[PDB]
Amino acid sequence: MFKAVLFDLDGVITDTAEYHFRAWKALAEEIGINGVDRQFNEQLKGVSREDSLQKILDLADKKVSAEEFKELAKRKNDNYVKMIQDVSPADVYPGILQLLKDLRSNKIKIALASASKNGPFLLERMNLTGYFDAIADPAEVAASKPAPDIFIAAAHAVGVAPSESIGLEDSQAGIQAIKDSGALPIGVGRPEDLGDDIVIVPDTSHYTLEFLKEVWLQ
Ligand SMILES: O=P(O)(O)OC[C@H]1O[C@@H](O)[C@H](O)[C@@H](O)[C@@H]1O
Ligand SMILES: [Mg+2]
Repeated sequence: MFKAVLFDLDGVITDTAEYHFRAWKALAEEIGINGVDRQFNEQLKGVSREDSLQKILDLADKKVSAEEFKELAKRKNDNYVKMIQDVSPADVYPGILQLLKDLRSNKIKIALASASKNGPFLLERMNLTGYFDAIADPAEVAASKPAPDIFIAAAHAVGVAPSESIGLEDSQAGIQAIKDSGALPIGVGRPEDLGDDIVIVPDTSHYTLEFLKEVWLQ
């Protein structure tokens, strides 16, 4: 049986992928780049703060100074941090709280594999911190999503091999990161965004321990 579940946060635990999108789109438009629509944003989900900004600059073949780059990433983060202040337990996605409880009752480890430096603050906003056996610090890994390092680190922090773990993700980058870690991915979202080659569920209510077992058994 699997021995750990490795959680993405944004778009899996709560709807903060929407806030990252809105914030990045606002930033892009401030600098005259209009191409960050929902379709483009599928390329940004799961991607680090700096890599996200660089993808937006590349979309436009735009070059900025190092000083401006740093200011822009900070500007987006300051806006995003203001957006999430009122996140509460009521914003936890359906199924997720019960899943955490069920996992703990069945002695399955719980680790956060989020790229977001805002992850710990968000788990505290949602009263979820006490469910987690570990939070992998995204500043400690040498390579960010789609590299597998953060999933590998999450699994290590809880003493479980990646091959005996399930990863939950809403993003193309993150699904690839789970694949290359050796964990089993279960995606949440549209198959047209996330692919036809892994198990995908349409919403997080589908993330029950019963289903994770159903999937693990094959
Ligand atoms: O800027 P932060 O909070 O460190 O987040 C890094 C990222 O964290 C990921 O969880 C999000 O999917 C991305 O959209 C994002 O850019
Ligand atoms: Mg995500």
